[PDB]
Amino acid sequence: LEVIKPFCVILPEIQKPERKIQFKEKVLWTAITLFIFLVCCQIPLFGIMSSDSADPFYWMRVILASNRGTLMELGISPIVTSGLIMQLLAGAKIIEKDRALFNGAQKLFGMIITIGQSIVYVMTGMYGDPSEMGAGICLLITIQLFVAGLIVLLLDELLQKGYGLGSGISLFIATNICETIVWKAFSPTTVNTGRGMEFEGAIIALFHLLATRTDKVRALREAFYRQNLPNLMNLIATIFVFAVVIYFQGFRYELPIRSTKVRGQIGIYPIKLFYTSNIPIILQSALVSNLYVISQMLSARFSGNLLVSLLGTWSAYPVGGLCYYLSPPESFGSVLEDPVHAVVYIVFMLGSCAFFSKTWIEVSGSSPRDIAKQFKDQGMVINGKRETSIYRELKKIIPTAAAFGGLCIGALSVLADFLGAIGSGTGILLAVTIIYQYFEIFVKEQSE
Amino acid sequence: GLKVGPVPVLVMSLLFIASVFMLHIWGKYTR
Amino acid sequence: QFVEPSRQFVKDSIRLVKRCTKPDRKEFQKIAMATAIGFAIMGFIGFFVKLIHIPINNIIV
Ligand SMILES: COc1cc(F)cc(N2[C@H](C)CN(S(=O)(=O)N3CCCN(CC4CCCCC4)CCCN(S(=O)(=O)c4ccc(N(C)C)cc4)C[C@H](C)C3)C[C@H]2C)c1
Repeated sequence: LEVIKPFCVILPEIQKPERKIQFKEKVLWTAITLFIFLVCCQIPLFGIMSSDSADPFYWMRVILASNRGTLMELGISPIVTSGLIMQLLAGAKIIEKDRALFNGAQKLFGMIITIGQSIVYVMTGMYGDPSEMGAGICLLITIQLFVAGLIVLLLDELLQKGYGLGSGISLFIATNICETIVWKAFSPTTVNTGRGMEFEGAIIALFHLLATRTDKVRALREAFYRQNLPNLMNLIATIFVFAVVIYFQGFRYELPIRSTKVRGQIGIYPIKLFYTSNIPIILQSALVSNLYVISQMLSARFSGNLLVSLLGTWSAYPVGGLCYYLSPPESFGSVLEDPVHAVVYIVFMLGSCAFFSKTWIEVSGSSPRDIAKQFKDQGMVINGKRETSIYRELKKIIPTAAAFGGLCIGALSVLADFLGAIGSGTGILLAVTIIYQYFEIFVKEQSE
Repeated sequence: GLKVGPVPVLVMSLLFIASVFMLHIWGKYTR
Repeated sequence: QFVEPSRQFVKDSIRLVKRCTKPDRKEFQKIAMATAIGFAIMGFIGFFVKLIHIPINNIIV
């Protein structure tokens, strides 16, 4: 933090607000950040030759809030990679007013990683052959992506220092899923075919079919059971899964804490069933995603090998290897032919969410020991129980809560995948569990 | 060092978008 | 080695669920309304922004 310190000051920074920002200006800044994110997501890059190749990173476009061929190609990568590299350096003991140096080096490294990513994204050939594009065009694309990542970091700091609600990672990820669901519901796009003109949006197609078709019953049947375009049984399943996740996320083990330092403040410490709120979903989706992009790049080179044929066998959906057993089955209908694949997938999704949750409670400092230390340091004690028994009463709840909120969230993802709900299961879980965070922020600011 | 506010961040975010549009328009009417 | 730990985990989870504060009708309605409002805001703002930029991207690109 001293050798690189010269380079850790030049980058811009956000001033902490002098006074507490009201819940009106915070929502205003959140809306401005969201609007900037969306507009940059819809603006194509300059220098692209042909965005006709299959997307190398199609699988991570959801978790990373990315949009191919646009300014927001990396999405929330500048935010995620900076934090990840900071934690990796801290854990490896390479790195230790020091907060300013840490928060400057974080942004300085999250832009070097952003540049490296903007170089890896171009040599993949998704924008065309770099030799044909030329050094000038490649450099211009890299500069555009660098400025976009800088804007991403600035907007995230704007949201986090107090000017807005929540964080960039949650807001952008939830936005790209809510927008996807709303687009698959109201798409003006019309995929023509031999049958005729039909809209790609389920509701718009329902209206078009009820208007232009004489056989109204066969129009309702079609608009409800289309197998080529989003139908209404996939939008009703989305609402049902939303309702189920909403019900199950409201579970909480209300602990009656009672302070002993300043006597008088009795309170409730809620231990939610979803203890790690969608962190198991982010971790599982990130694992599989970054593994499909690897088994997909290693299925072109080194083709026909053994390690490649076991890691994944692509067609682009997997048909064998490890990738096949991690991919959701094509609804419950495609389970009859392959039962072992469905069993392995349902087992993997639960046993990975549970493992990730029970590991994250120890890694993120939310384990029963850490909560007991917080209780001891704040004077909090459980009302009915004793003061030295707080650790036991927390160890009898928090580990089980984390494990079962991993199983529950994995099962909800599996159910959403099996119901054909729009937005996937990861997306519907990442949308609901992030809208609930903003709902909690809303109630907190409105009660304070 | 440099400590910008939310308003400069919004201005820079809008100017980058505008510059991208100007590049695209210049390319379209130059090609 | 497998039956006993799984049974203990199942019992612990069942007790935790039977001791959690499950939402009632009013809380479920409030959370559903808030989630619907947030989803509408984000999704429809993104939908309108995407609609605006389809002709624009068709012209410029
Ligand atoms: C077809 O081309 C190919 C082929 C191939 F054989 C491999 C690849 N590589 C490339 C490197 C490009 N990259 S990358 O730059 O896109 N990158 C992933 C990088 C991997 N490590 C480690 C990183 C780098 C090391 C130093 C800090 C971190 C995963 C890091 C985190 N991830 S995450 O798990 O997805 C994730 C996690 C959490 C969240 N939250 C919402 C909180 C979101 C996402 C994000 C990175 C920013 C993305 C792809 C990779 C496949 C690309």
